[PDB]
Amino acid sequence: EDRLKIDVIDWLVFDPAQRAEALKQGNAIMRKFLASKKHEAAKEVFVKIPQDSIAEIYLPAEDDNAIREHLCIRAYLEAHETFNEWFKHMNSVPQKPALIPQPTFTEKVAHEHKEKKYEMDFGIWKGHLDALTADVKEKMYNVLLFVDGGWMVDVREDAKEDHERTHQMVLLRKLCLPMLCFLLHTILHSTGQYQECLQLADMVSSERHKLYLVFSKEELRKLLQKLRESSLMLLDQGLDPLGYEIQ
Amino acid sequence: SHMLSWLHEINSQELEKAHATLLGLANMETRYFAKKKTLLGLSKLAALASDFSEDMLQEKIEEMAEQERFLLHQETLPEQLLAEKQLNLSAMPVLTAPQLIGLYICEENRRANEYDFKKALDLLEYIDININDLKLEILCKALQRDNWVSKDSIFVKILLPEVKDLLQADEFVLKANYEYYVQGQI
Repeated sequence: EDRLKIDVIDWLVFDPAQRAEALKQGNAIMRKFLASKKHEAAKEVFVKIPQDSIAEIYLPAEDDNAIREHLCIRAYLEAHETFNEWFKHMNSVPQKPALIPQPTFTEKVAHEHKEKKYEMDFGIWKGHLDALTADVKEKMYNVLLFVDGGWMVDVREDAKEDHERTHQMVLLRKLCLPMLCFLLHTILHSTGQYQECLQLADMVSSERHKLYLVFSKEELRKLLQKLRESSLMLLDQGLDPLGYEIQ
Repeated sequence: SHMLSWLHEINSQELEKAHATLLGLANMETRYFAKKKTLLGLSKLAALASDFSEDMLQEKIEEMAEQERFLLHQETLPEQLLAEKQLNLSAMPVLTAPQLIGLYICEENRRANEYDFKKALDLLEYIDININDLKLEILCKALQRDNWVSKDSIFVKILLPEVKDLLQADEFVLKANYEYYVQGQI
């Protein structure tokens, strides 16, 4: 039935005078798709929305709300694009050269060479990784610390009751924020940024964004257990559990 | 409070205990502000993740909200004076209400507006010497910037016998304000 939803958007977008309605109905379609993590689908709908719809549209609460929601969906989709790229790259990490204990002189020379080649292949890999890592962190944080009131939260209180929309959005927050926060931890921890992992406890517990309201108790426990893993790695470096030097 | 105790407690699913030790570590911390926040945050999560009753929990999140209020002040230090003072973003100690009030009103802190001072008058309950000595010293530099607007607004922001008059001077407009204050406080 997907097509029925994703296609009815072509219809609404056809008529410029109907861009606000197109934005709103597209947001609705994408809210459903995002709830089932259908990002290609959502992206398929997202693109159909003329990249210039927002400018044109320019404010009833519903439209002000639709624009913000739309940017929230954009931030989310981007966080997943960058993450897929980071993920795909992380799984192309160069393989350490295999040792031939009791190498013959010829094998020692070959190994010296491969060893140095590996250090090159790996330092290049890590070089790209660093670019990708910095970018996906920026995207995650954009969603997680979404400007002016929170991701999928209306700034504008004067819209009419739409119980469906309003609870869909609370659902999205519950499905997407803890998820991002866990992905983010995987990224930080995988790339040895353990101190910043632990600062995830700041971000989540902060009254500013009140992220913890969106976590179930079980997910908070899981989060704590993950941070503990980062602490252990910091102990192995001769630091304290939060990454500070042991004075 | 041993620095490794919370790790073993989280691992043993003893979350109420981990909260207590994280709060403990956080209260001992003075060497790093970034660290105190992290420990506080960790402690808040352990509380939230644990099996406190809704009463007990409500208290903890409250006595925690107090602590977060204090830290919020050092947190919000303007970026203009953190550079002028050559200070370290997060690589800096846990300031006290004293060194904050002073640093929040320093002449290095150019853009000091209403809130910089309103907040400065909030960091009075977090002391534990002379109280009204600085109480004035601030209301003083709250005028030197007025370039005879703000002292007006800070009073606008209070709702009054805490302010000084005769001793402050120790004047044309001062009285003018000290007249509007009368009709305001009464």
